Amino acid sequence: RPYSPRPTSH
Amino acid sequence: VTVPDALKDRIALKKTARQLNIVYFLGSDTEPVPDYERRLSELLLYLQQFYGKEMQRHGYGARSFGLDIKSPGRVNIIEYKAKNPAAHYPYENGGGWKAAQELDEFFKAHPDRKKSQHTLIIMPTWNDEKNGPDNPGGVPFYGMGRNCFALDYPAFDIKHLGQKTREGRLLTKWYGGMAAALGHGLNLPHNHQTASDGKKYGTALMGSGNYTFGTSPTFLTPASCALLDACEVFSVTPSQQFYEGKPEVEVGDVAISFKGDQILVSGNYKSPQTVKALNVYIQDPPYAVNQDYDAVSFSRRLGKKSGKFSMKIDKKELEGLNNNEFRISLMFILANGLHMQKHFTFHWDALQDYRD
Ligand SMILES: *[C@H]1O[C@H](CO)[C@H](O)[C@H](O[C@@H]2O[C@H](CO)[C@H](O)[C@H](O)[C@H]2O)[C@H]1NC(C)=O
Ligand SMILES: [Ca+2]
Repeated sequence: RPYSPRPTSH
Repeated sequence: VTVPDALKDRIALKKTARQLNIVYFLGSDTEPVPDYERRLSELLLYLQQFYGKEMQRHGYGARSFGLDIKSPGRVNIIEYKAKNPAAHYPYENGGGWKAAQELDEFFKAHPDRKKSQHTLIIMPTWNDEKNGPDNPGGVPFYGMGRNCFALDYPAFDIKHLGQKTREGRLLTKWYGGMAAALGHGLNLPHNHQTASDGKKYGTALMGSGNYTFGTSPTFLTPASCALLDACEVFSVTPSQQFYEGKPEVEVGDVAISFKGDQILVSGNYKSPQTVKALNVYIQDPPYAVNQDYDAVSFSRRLGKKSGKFSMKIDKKELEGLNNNEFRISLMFILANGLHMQKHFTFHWDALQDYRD
């Protein structure tokens, strides 16, 4: 399963 | 050493079996921002207070993430000079991933400097036409598994906390940014306060709390705390090992029913290790891990290898949900910090109980 990075709220 | 005003009202915390690694990451052409040991130490120790006070408030005791303490009011921060100039580790296109692969090599050669599997990596801002001490940026700033990334700039100093100034406004944005990026490093997804917690406590940190931290009320949700309770650097049980293997949970007999304003969630579970807790997430589409700042969360204690769970959720707590499609996810949290999810999609215009 791929794990994307979690970026902050625009 | 002088104690800044924000750190004068602080609680004692239980000692933890493992500690968050702090790295100040320097490009080969980069100098540190002056006075960073003091400035980041105060900021990290206040943040540790925030997590511990929220954990205590939710019934888990005075537990926060561990820190390796060098001397009074100072964190034992690893200063790392990189093989390449800072241009080689930018925010975009794998800058973080490259910075992490180099630290993995550092920690394999210097195992005494590694105190847990969680690392917070801090880089000085770039200084060019886009960014500088006045508008920091250019460097990784996000969660990446159990690594997270934040930044430093000259006015990154807790003495500006809450102040109605440019430095105060700048500090809340990049301090809350660091707080939330660290949250992601501590096993936390994005989430949104319920309607009633929004009234009592303000803004969930893992939602839009990166814009409010230190200026208006900011807090951690019961679901966030249930995950922190199963986080390595919050552990006070040294016999419990973390993150080894794969999450093995069989979930059976699920039922999600809509009787009135209540959503009823129930089912069975079985796993070779203890299942500590169940988080439930409810959001509008789209569903990707960076489209979920609207996921309203709920949490329930479990505590067995095998058993049954049942929850009631008030539809009126679903603050900010406005779409006819909605998804309900069930996250099962294991004693060793792994977790797994099951998802279920519904339509208000064609609302059907789930029953398998
Ligand atoms: C999320 O909010 C953050 C502040 O809490 C911050 O603004 C972040 O923006 C990113 O910051 C990086 C810092 O090195 C880079 O400048 C990046 O270009 C920038 O987008 C916000 N994230 C997003 C995706 O906007
Ligand atoms: Ca969503």
